[PDB]
Amino acid sequence: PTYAPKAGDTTRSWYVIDATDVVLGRLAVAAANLLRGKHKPTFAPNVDGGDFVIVINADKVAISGDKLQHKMVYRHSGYPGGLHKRTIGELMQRHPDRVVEKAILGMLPKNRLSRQIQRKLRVYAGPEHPHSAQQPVPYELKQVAQ
Amino acid sequence: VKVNPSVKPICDKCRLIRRHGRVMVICSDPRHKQRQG
Amino acid sequence: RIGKQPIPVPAGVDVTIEGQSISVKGPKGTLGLTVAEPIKVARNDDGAIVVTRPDDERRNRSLHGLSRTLVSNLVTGVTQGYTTKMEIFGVGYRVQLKGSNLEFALGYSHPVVIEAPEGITFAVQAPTKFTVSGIDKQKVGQIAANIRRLRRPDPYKGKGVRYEGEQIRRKVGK
Amino acid sequence: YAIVKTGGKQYKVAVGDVVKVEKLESEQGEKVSLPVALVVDGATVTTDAKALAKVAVTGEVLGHTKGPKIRIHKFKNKTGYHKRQGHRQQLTVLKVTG
Amino acid sequence: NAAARLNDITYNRLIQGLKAAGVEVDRKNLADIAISDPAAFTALVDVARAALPEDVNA
Amino acid sequence: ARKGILGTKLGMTQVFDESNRVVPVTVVKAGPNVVTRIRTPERDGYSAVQLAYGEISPRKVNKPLTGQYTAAGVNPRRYLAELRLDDSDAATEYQVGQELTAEIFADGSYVDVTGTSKGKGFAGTMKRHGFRGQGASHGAQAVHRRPGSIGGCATPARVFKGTRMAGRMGNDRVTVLNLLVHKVDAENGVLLIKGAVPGRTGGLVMVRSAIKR
RNA sequence: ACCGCUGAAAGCAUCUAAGCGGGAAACCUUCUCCAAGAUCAGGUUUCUCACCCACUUGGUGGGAUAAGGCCCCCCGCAGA
RNA sequence: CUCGAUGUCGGCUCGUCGCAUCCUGGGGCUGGAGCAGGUCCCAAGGGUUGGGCUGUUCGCCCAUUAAAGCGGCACGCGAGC
Repeated sequence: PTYAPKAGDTTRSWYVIDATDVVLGRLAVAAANLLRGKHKPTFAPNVDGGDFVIVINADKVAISGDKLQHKMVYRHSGYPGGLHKRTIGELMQRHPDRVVEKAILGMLPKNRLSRQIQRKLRVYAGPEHPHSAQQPVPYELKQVAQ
Repeated sequence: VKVNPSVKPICDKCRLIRRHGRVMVICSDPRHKQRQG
Repeated sequence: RIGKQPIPVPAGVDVTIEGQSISVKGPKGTLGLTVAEPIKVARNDDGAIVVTRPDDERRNRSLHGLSRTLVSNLVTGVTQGYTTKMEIFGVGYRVQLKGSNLEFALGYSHPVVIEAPEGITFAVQAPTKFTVSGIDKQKVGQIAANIRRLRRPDPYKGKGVRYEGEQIRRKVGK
Repeated sequence: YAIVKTGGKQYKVAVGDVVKVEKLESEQGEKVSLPVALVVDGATVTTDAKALAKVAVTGEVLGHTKGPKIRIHKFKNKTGYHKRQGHRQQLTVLKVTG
Repeated sequence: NAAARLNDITYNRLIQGLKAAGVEVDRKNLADIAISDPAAFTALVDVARAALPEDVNA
Repeated sequence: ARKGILGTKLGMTQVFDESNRVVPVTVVKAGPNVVTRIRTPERDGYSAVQLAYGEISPRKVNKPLTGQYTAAGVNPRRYLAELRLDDSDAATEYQVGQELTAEIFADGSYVDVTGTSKGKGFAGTMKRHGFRGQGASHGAQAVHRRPGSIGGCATPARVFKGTRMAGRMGNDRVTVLNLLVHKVDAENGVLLIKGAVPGRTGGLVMVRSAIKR
């Protein structure tokens, strides 16, 4: 049997990802793995280990220029018509953190633990995050081996 | 422009240029100025 | 044989690579430029300019031709003037250079004060002839076509704000 | 602690730890020796296979309990087919003394 | 896989090493010594590294 | 700035204008009873102003509200509404403890007047949506005044959202725009407004200067 | 859509590859209205703040109330 | 698929969506003098009437009109007529 998931057994560290120049897919996958807590071996799909992830400088996160003007973010309102098409271009010059957060939430599983997990991801446009109360340690991305 | 989706040159002055997705032609005399699709 | 022109410069003022961007001052104002990274632009040891980049991959070539004629734009636009002569054709225009700026009128009410942007100059020679100038050839041409595209091409008589003509079309009449 | 290998499965036990292992041929009292795959002293782990064929875990078979009543009731559909059969997997309890 | 990538090796190469080295542990007990003993697991990872051939040719 | 003021409406009249026409006019007492409590665009990112208006006894209001009137330094007021100002604070246009009056609207300055309607009740789909409801004689069994249908059969096997249906209408804040003020009685309070102001007679009404000129 | 400037590759010509500009009742804005159950459940401000019992001191329940609100009652051009 | 029931046409009421646009918006060409006109491109936001004959959709007509779309949704809509 396992010994990893129990009561008060999981550890809560923090992470700051500087979305400086990185591309959106790698960034979101990395934040999602940190957020679920697969970077951790003491893992289980029932419990919520994983670290509060902060994504800073999400204003300048790289997307293909040919995608800032083509890839659209539709969001339907139930009312007939009411399909609210919107590219990530205007969506970026309005809420880049919403773009990033959308990608991350999309890479998480689809369940209630997904909600309890995504409540752990903060994302900010400028370099300046307010959650410095902790010791948010910078996690930068690194392809591994093989 | 006359838009037919099979574009050829008309005279001995049409230039089968390509311009941002649509393949248009230009003979510098807008008699046809046709364009593809 | 595109690569047989490295830029010279008469006045030789500010022509040196301040970090992959060029600028030139002198008899005219100054200008900048943001050229693509896979371009190499260097100086010449008598004071001239040179340009290349030893990659041969079919973007080297597009950037070759452009980058070269665009740095030419810069320097031979500051030293050598940039100006286009546009002749009114038809009836009814006589200029008022109000402030430094032009007010048009041909064939309708409300003479139109064409905005005086930053970094151009309006010139006139007659009621039926004027011209524009500046430092940036693209600026010059864009405003020169803003002035054209006024009373769109009509072949039946010709009311053309032209570029010293350049062969406007003609009628089929009645 | 050693990863004893028994019953086609493998178990991780140090000394003195009970294990619900397969129906070993045995009684109570008489001990029994079981091979390992990996035995560890914290920082001295044993890995080389010939160094492990020497290390033998040993423990006293005892209890010979049964597993729990695994109720099978196969039932497909309109087919109209039921097959109900159960199962008590025979087991044994084990202590570890090596 | 998580403990492996903690040791900079991927699960694939970890298994290929624990195979070529031959330590007949199985994913269950391998995960147990992963949880409780980061030390024993890192010994296992060095075992696997020492039992990888050279490259992506063979 | 968008010069606005509160006030209640006293009812309609008609007044004859300069050119010997009629002005079917609404009287709105915007009287000199509107005091302020600024809202900085820095503490809370509005740049709005807190206009008060009303006459109540201390006994009539609860402790939080009277505390806000004291911290602003004003004696309480039955209403306490707010008006956005700008992308700017400008620190001199208003003041906490200021006083307003209907006098800003300068006899011709178009206002746009906003306020809650008169509740037309739980009004069915013909007092509510203007349905040319089904016939009245030619056999129509029971469906005079009744909606009719709500969508189609099997693909929208569902009634679309926002389907015009019966429900409680009325009371919703409405803004009637561009109401040219015909006169301004700063000598007994009122402000004449050539038009039809929304709401019950004797009810809150915010008279904002227009946006359309 | 179309128009255009600068401009190559492809010593030219091109609205295009880099660049920039025009451009419509259509898109986001602007306006009118809902709206923090926006669970990401916001904000500015104001008000009240020992408050007594028993336990397993405590937490934990209880009880008492503060400010507040409700229920009763008189009503409404507010309303099933 | 539905026969141990999926109520058929037209009208009404209420819609709603598509663009293959009738009008309104921007355009290119025109064998486009001006008025216009004819054809092609983009464009769905609104708008797209009233009657006579017909159970009639289909039409024909009268008077307009900016124009008097062409379709989908069980040839939308009968626990709504």
